[PDB]
Amino acid sequence: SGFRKMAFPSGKVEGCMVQVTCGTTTLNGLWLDDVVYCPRHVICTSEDMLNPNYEDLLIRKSNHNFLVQAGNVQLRVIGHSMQNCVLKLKVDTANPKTPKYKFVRIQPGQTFSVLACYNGSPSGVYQCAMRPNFTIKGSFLNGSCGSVGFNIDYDCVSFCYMHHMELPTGVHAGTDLEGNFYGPFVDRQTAQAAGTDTTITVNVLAWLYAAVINGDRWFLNRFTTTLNDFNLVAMKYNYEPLTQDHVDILGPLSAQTGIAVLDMCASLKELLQNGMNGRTILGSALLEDEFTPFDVVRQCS
Amino acid sequence: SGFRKMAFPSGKVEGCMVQVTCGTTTLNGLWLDDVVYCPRHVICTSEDMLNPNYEDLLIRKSNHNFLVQAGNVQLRVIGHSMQNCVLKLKVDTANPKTPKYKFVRIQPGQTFSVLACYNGSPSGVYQCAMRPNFTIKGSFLNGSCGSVGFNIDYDCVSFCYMHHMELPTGVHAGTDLEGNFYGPFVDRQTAQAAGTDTTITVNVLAWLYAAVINGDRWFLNRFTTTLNDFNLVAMKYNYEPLTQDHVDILGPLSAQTGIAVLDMCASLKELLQNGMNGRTILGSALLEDEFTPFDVVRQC
Ligand SMILES: O=C(O)c1cncc(C#CCC2CCCCC2)c1
Ligand SMILES: [Mg+2]
Repeated sequence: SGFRKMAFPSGKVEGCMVQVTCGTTTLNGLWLDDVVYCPRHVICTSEDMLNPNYEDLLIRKSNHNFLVQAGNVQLRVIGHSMQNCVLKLKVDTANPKTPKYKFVRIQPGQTFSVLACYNGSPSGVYQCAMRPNFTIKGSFLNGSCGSVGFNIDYDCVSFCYMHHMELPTGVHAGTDLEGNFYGPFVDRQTAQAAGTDTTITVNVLAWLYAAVINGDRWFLNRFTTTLNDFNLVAMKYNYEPLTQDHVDILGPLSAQTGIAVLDMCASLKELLQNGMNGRTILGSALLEDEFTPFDVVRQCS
Repeated sequence: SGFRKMAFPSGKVEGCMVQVTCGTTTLNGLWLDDVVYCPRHVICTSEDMLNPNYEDLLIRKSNHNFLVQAGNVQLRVIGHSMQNCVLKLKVDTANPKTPKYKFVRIQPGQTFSVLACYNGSPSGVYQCAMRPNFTIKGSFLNGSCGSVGFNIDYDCVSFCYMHHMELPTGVHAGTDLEGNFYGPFVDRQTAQAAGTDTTITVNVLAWLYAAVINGDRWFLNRFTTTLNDFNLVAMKYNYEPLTQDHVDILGPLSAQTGIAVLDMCASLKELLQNGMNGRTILGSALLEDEFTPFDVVRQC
């Protein structure tokens, strides 16, 4: 029993973190076969960050301006190029610990594990969700840029995030491994803000099922509702709309517990309208929305 | 910024996870150098659960009754011995992936990472604290026994926990890697219930300091308290007594924020009396007690 925010084992990704230095800027890179991936803003100075011309700043640079350190070894850069907001440094040596991997882009609401690193050195792992506003509530300090997010599906690591920047409200923004930003952000020092966030409704429902599986039942009631009726309640409380696709995904938990999704939505309706009345659910006073249905099934079964 | 329950990177421990089988029972073992450590109840059958006589069960075993599997490879057992509640199996290959490591017995309130495993394959990593009642609030399914808890200092892994069983309230009990149980528990199916749990006060204080560091001050007040008056109040909310040791431990975080320890204690007293009136602290609507003073310094 028990339910914890759980990250994937990080060993396969630990074997790929390197330190990348360009001038004064030092940050983290991802070393897979003979290429090191890192944020292109590693080439920027303080003057450059205000309005960088990346194609221009790069063409003036050359291989030897990139110091790549894998643990105690120096890797020598034999080539460099850009893909979107990611810098790709071809190196002389393939990483012998390259795991089976894919680059995937995740959808808001989906979860992944983050290996936080400093100076190419992994320091911690935690689980988070891509928010509806495309930010992540991470925990990062200076030098975390180029830390990566990932899922593991079957010895295969699916790399989905690379950290680029912190926003003024303390949350974080980054790209997929092809350099495409999540959300309407740019890698430049300008005024950027997270949009108003919303709650991931399908994930809250999943977590309620987790709580039922773990013996927490007080919020269940005799009522059901409809998709239309509930989605009016969701809109009112800044929850994402619940779609039919969401209901189908939850299908397994609805079977395995005997509470149907609209049955469970009725509980969530009630929790939203009346609160928790001093009680908790899985040790939380808040409705938790960073567990997917899949997260719940994998951890609970 | 931000503040996350953050675990240690698990790779160094993943390279030591193996599967141990005896009879029909399979669970996880920890492979370090030429020794595999696992819970000794791997040698129990159904009939043995209530009053196992481990010495009698073990003396009937030979090396080749223990199957150890590291990934695809069978390891050959060449010796075995029991130390307290762990079995130590000597194997014919030293683990090439053995990290720098030590065994440490931790005190209640200390935190660590757990690498949950099934069949010697790691499933997930999360962060735990040793509760004051010597249990841990884990996430473990059948087959996770022998999963381990650890901290990593620089590159040395300090193993501090091995999972043995789930108590009836859904919390978990285990040993250090010398096989001594944390708490009053035994590897026996008997009525044993965890002590009433309490909140780890020194950790709550450390996390309140964390909140100040990340720029949040709404919960402070203009009062202070004596240590004894604070403890008289906090034990009415089932908080652990705060000792002078704890006051000393918090000294550094006090200096970094400019808030004396007993002033933060006064703030905690008021939080317990008032709740948070719809506010949150570092994103939580409860007082968080699974971050230690040391954890806060490391993550902030
Ligand atoms: O792990 C298994 O599958 C398994 C299978 N048969 C017997 C046992 C046992 C035992 C003695 C104590 C161990 C700790 C709490 C329960 C009782 C365990
Ligand atoms: Mg209902």
